[PDB]
Amino acid sequence: SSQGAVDPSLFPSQILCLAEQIKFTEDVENAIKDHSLHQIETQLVNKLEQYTNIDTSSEDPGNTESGILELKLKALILDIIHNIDVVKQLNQIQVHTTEDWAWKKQLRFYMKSDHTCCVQMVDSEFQYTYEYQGNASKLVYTPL
Amino acid sequence: ITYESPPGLKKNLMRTYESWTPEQISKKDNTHRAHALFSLAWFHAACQERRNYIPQGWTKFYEFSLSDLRAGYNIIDRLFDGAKDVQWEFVHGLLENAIYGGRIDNYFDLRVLQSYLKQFFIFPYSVSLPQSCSILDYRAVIEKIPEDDKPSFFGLPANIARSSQRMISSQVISQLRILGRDREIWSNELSPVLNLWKKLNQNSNLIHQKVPPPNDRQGSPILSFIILEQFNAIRLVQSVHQSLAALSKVIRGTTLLSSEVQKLASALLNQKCPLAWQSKWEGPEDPLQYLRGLVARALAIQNWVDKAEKQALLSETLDLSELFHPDTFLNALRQETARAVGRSVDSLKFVASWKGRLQEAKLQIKISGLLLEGCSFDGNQLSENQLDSPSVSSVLPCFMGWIPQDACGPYSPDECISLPVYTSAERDRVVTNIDVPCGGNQDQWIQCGAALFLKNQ
Amino acid sequence: EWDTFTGVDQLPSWIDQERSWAVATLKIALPSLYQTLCFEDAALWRTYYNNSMCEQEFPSILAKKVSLFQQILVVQVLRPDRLQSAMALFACKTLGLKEVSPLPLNLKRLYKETLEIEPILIIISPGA
Amino acid sequence: QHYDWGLRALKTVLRGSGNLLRQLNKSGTTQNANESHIVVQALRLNTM
Repeated sequence: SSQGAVDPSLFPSQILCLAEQIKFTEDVENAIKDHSLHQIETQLVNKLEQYTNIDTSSEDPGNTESGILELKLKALILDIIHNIDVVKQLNQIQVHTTEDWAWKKQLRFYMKSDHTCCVQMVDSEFQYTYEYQGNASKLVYTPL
Repeated sequence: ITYESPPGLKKNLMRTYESWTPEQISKKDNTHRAHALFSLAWFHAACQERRNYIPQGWTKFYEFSLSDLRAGYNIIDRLFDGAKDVQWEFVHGLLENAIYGGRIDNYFDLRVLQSYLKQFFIFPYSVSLPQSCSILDYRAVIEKIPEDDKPSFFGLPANIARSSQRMISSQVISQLRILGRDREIWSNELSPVLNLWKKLNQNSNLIHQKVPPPNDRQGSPILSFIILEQFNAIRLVQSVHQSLAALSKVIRGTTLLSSEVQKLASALLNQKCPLAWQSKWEGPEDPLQYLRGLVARALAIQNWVDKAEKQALLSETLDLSELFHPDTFLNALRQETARAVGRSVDSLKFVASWKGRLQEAKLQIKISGLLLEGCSFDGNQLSENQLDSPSVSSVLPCFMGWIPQDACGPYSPDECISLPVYTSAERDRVVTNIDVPCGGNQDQWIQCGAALFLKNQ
Repeated sequence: EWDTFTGVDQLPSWIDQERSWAVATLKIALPSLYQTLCFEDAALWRTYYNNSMCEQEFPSILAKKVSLFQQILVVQVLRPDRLQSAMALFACKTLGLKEVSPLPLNLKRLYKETLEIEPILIIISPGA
Repeated sequence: QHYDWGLRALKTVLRGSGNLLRQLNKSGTTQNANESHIVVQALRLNTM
């Protein structure tokens, strides 16, 4: 929907990160079909600025009672920085369409009509097998 | 049955095209497609046949399989029977990133693979007469390829074949020489080692019998380096002298054996170097040449002290043959320039040049004596080698200093190529990477595999 | 011949020291070919010393006084950048083989030859 | 023989900085020079 569903108490981080990546994927594959759309890069920059600004609302209280999940924010910042770098390189090379391999090089998280995920790289695809991970330390996306 | 690679070019293409089945190649859509299959065949054959020259065409012996080739055929199937207009880019992109670059650890071999992948998407044109989708013409062009192979098909210079055939001929002659046919320690299978040592060190008793004081950091960081150099050198020299005095007394004297004496004796009878000597300093596998290099550096570092006590180490022409650890010397120059300028050490650069003295640098030192292979160096231009080109070419001298970042470099960025600076012909470890002015068409200078050696002997 | 083949000078002037020591070896060992060669030519051997693919540019004046094995003795002393092809054509002439290389290794060919008395030992190498 | 500068020492120092900035906002205030002053202590908790 058009309004944000920002309510990070209501969902575990495993679903927040996945929902943001799926919606990112479908929006960018609308974009490169339609237009180069620096609007989406500017939208990601302002959204990341919003998350970094809201991060100062939980950092000063810190240790409270029945309030944790500042970690759901910090596990979202990294994926947003990944999307920043992807859109910036697509801008630097000026890719025309979707079948261009500089897009299908990048990792894609589609949605199937049976509503379950299907992680799909270049041509190989797999399925999301719904293991509940909980909070864990993710990695910085180096080009290695 | 020995199950290996074919020993030649057109042999490899014949094995490849025998392993294909013709219903695979004979598709309806014909003309632009099977020529790419021939490009894959030539690329597989070339990358396999580079391995005969080591460390020239590759730095190690990388394992390339036929499963790699069949995977590549699967790729080109899903490309051409994929929809329209296959991008030549991502063929080599996925190919480097998954298949053939998944054997590679050094960066410069990746560069060489990048150059062949860029090149082969055109041929030595006179030897290449390609055809239409007729399969037996693809068979017959292989017989139109000559028997004997040429490195001009590959990119290597012509002195490669001279050195290779000299060494291979001596190998086969010694191997056919094989088909025709404690006392040794008391004999003289190891006497010329001791004899070369007694010639190296008979008039340098100060140079193996003096003691430098154990020192800490002085004022400028170039003094401490040379003092530690002196200390390590005299320590290794006296250690070698003890390890040879023991094995001298067990032969030409009256004593008995230990186990480490047997270790030194076993390694020196097999004419390799013991692990205790390689624990300190890496040298040549010849122990004789090892003692040579060691005593040479032993003379040298005392001369370095004598001309660096007065801070006159800026003016004189010096040579990097005589440094046990030259990059630590260059990083000592990094500290002295970063202290003399008044800027933090992380914000400098290292550029050398040939077309005159460094302007924007703090210090200028004349470094000469480098050796070069794979090309023929001239000021402002690299020239290709010839048939009668000698192997080891000396070089014009250089000016080296440390330059602050975001300043104007003496060479423009898109006219030069980075070359490793190894230590000897074995091509083991990298000191730095200097830029050399190319002037366009850099891919030839990639596929030559140009290098630069700090010295020899 | 075979022992000095497998290793078991102020008169020449246009050559290198590296070949001159082997010249001294050939002169002390086999003075017969030293007499028959006339090394002070500097006319035909100047031509032979400068050809590429110099296995077949033999001076044809001496083409009936020198055997096939003595040409390789000439090659080893003059120019060791030729010995592999020299041996190759020596063997190809003495045995009539059109190549020193073998055929490839199609296992579909060597299926039908074998038989169940003895098995088939496939030696491998790295990457095989 | 026994030194190290791998990825693990770096990953240690980064959490050693994250913990100090985790203390010095809920326990006080934030300013300029302390933010670059922290990383020296968060590096010398290992490297010393």
